[PDB]
Amino acid sequence: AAEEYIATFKGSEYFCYDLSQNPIQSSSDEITLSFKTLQRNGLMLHTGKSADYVNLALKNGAVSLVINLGSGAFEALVEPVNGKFNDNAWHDVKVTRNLRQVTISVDGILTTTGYTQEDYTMLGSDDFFYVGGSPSTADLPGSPVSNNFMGCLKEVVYKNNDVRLELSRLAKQGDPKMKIHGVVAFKCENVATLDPITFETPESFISLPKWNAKKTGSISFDFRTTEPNGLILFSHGKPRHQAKHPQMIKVDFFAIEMLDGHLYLLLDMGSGTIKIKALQKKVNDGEWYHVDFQRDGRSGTISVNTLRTPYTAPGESEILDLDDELYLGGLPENKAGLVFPTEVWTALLNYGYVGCIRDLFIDGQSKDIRQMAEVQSTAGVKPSCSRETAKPCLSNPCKNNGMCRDGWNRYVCDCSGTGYLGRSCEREATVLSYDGSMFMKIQLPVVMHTEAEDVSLRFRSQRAYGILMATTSRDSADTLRLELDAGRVKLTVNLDCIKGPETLFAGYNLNDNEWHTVRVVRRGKSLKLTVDDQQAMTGQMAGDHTRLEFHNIETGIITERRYLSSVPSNFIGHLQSLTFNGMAYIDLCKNGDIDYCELNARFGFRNIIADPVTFKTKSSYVALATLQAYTSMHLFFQFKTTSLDGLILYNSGDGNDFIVVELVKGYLHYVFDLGNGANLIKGSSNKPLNDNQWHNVMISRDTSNLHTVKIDTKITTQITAGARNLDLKSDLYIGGVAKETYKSLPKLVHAKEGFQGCLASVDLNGRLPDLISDALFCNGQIERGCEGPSTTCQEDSCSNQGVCLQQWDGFSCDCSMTSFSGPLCNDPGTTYIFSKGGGQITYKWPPNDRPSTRADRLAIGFSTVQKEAVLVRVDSSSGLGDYLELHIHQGKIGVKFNVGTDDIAIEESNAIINDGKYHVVRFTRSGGNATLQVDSWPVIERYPAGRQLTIFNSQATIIIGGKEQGQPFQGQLSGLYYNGLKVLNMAAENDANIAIVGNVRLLEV
Ligand SMILES: *[C@@H]1O[C@H](CO)[C@@H](O[C@@H]2O[C@H](CO)[C@@H](O[C@@H]3O[C@H](CO)[C@@H](O)[C@H](O)[C@@H]3O)[C@H](O)[C@H]2NC(C)=O)[C@H](O)[C@H]1NC(C)=O
Ligand SMILES: *[C@@H]1O[C@H](CO)[C@@H](O)[C@H](O)[C@H]1O
Repeated sequence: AAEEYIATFKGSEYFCYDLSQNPIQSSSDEITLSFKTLQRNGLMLHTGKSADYVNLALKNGAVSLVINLGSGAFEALVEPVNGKFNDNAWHDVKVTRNLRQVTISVDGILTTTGYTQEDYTMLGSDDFFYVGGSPSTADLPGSPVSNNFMGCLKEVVYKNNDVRLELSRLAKQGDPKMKIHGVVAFKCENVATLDPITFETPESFISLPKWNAKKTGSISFDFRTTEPNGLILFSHGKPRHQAKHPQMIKVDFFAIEMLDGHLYLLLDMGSGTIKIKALQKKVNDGEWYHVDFQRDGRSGTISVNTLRTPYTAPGESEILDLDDELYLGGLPENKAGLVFPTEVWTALLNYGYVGCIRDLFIDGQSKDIRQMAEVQSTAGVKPSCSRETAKPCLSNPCKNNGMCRDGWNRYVCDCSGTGYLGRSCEREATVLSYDGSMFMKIQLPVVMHTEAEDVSLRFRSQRAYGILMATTSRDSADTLRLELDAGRVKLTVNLDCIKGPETLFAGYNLNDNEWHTVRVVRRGKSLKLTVDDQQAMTGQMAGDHTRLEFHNIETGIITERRYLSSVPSNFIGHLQSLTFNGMAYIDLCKNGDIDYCELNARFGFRNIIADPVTFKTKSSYVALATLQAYTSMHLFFQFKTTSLDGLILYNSGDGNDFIVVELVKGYLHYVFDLGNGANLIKGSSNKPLNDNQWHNVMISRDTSNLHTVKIDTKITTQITAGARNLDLKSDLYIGGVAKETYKSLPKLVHAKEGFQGCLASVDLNGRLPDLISDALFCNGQIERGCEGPSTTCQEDSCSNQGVCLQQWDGFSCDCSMTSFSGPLCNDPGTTYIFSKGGGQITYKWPPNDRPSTRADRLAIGFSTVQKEAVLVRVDSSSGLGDYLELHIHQGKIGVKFNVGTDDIAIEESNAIINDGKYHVVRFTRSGGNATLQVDSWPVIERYPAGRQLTIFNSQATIIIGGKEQGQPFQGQLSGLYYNGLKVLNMAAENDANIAIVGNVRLLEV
């Protein structure tokens, strides 16, 4: 009721006066108020729908006036001249309008004047008068800010010649026409400033509370960074099924990210996405930028520093139905139920934001974001903004040549191309060996789909061909491959149809067996490829589709290739620091940080020798299919030999065309004619090479006709005449040729006898031939490996009556029935000591795994002084009766069993075994029949007469020790085998289904 009429606004409160009874009708009016505030942005007052309205606000520290009397708006802007309006002092505004002529005045001095357009002269408002705030702004015309006020307002008046509306007073005192949303004190209270926060690490985020606006709403905030990439705000909907070419999880979402400098609003309301670049200029200069995003249904505006951009979502979709958390500064990892959509490139590239943020408003209301950061207890956030003293890279904090780069308050290091990893490149990175028959496949947990990727890795090979990395999909031909092709690195992106694959090449002579570093960056249609620190190669894919489906990431071999009928060759070499969208897969695999890893490659560097093969005679050779000619040639192989003369390779063509590799007086000769005549390049070594060590040999002829012979570490290069390289004709001979052929080989070839020794790692212009299997013909004997012939079975190969079996790589010993473990059944096998008092081990088959067999077999080792004891006992289920039992009775071993007819017993009467020394017993059953053997006595075998049941139904438990049967065993037992189960071992490995009970201890040796 009192002298002067003041009110305090805090961003959630506003007045709202109903003009509908008494419309404003003004051909001349006057507006007056004093404000007090610290905020760059806030709505003081507004009135009007339609094209008739007055809107007065503080907009980036200045006073912003828009009037429109119906035929065009007037727009004024008063700036402070020596100070700031948001200095938390009072400031007087006065608007005076006389027909079309507007005049505004801050503090009596600061003033401008102007006119509204065409010839309309009256303001007409039958709706609401809003003071201090609004329900929103995207529905309130000519409104530059969306933010509610945060300060004090007094003596707010609107008058004209007729009515006088003292809106400030009416508020305090109350009026049927007046309404106040929220709780407001009617003096001037101080409005707390909203402290800024910094996002120090990418991964630091915050959960903001749910954005409620379905149709219409806003967000405003300020940011500051030199970081070119970072996801700022993101929220999404709830899975609505069916992207009708790949089968993804579709969802409603919106996002604000930074990519490569520029800032983007993304939005998708049901009918597809729209990516809108929110300002043409890069905005990572480290200056505070204000963003105001408001929307009214399917359209809306985004603004950066008073510069607006209209946007429309495609479709007929008016509602953006967000549901759960609203994210700020980055996203949470391994959070169940979160979908990273493909269009938000940052999300899936793991580019969290780093940099300052402040003054967050949602739907007009201000939000204390420092406050949330203390309640959530979020790591990686600090409560300030400090554009720091000195770039951090000065300290040179990045070890082993890692490229430093200055970010917002942190050094950032790129340690690809250094063999290390980790923030500052201190953790040395795992290496992987492949011998052409090895792979390493990362089957991801869930089907990815990406529009952008970073993919980097290091390689090293003597081969000029082979797959480095490739993404594969169980459902299509889609891939992103790097491979070596003719000494070059070849990126290939291919996306299934429904005009073909897009390729990009980089670098040369890279099969030098020094490391190289490949770097791929894709961003939709844009491809970019850099080898080592050469010049980046770019390419722009044609074709409108850009989305890549992939279930797994492969190296070494491309295993997943249903739809391809042909594939790059397997890899021979070493990889390091494979990194895919932030993920260091090799390193994560070795350390066991991920389940979904599958490989038969090996960790750590090793001089590779790929599929060695022995040519036992000189006259031993094999014929392969013709060398594929044609443009350029890259031959590689290695060899071991005691002999100083022999022909290793031969293939001829039309006329005098041929190519040959031979060993002559221990030195390696390359010899050929490609239409100019016969030529000879000698391989460079000092010593003869028949030194029984392994040597590397690489012959090549590029399309510039430059021939290279390498031997171990030393190149020799030479030029040759420019003759169109031509098809070869004959079979390709390796290790020799036919006997009569030596009499008429090209003069200038020396050899009169074939190669004898080993050959390994044969690469024939991209082809890794199995020399034995892929052979078209063989002569003499060619055998696998380079270690002499493999061991074969003899009488005394295995021990303790173990069965010697022949395998491809030598013999083995089946120890099952022998009681002993180890390669030769000479090692002891797992033993349990049964001590005084009695005890018992018990296996219980899970209820639905109970085996019913037709033929059984069981073997055990033991020692005891007892005359009466039960040892092993297999019982069937309750109410079934079928069983099997091994026992000592009157000092002699015995076995008793039953499958559903009468009981059946075999005994060994001869061998006394209650003698304290080690014995072994073997039993077998087929139906009624059985056999029983002890140590090396002759087998006892029984056959009961007449009809006999034959299945041992529903085996339920296995009991060792006899205790239950009231005849406990004292002594030792080892090496129990029953129907494939090495039970005592399973006991010793704490098997889930074994309960040990009583005085039984394991003997650990
Ligand atoms: C338990 O052992 C008895 C006797 O060892 C098994 O019966 C016998 O099985 C053999 C081979 O299956 C029979 O040999 C015969 O040889 C001729 C000539 O090639 C062939 O044409 C016949 O058809 C037959 O296979 C033999 O007749 C048979 N003797 C009998 C039934 O008295 C019995 O199968 C074994 N039980 C189990 C469950 O393994
Ligand atoms: C280089 O600069 C950074 C400060 O961000 C510091 O962490 C290091 O100690 C210095 O090597």
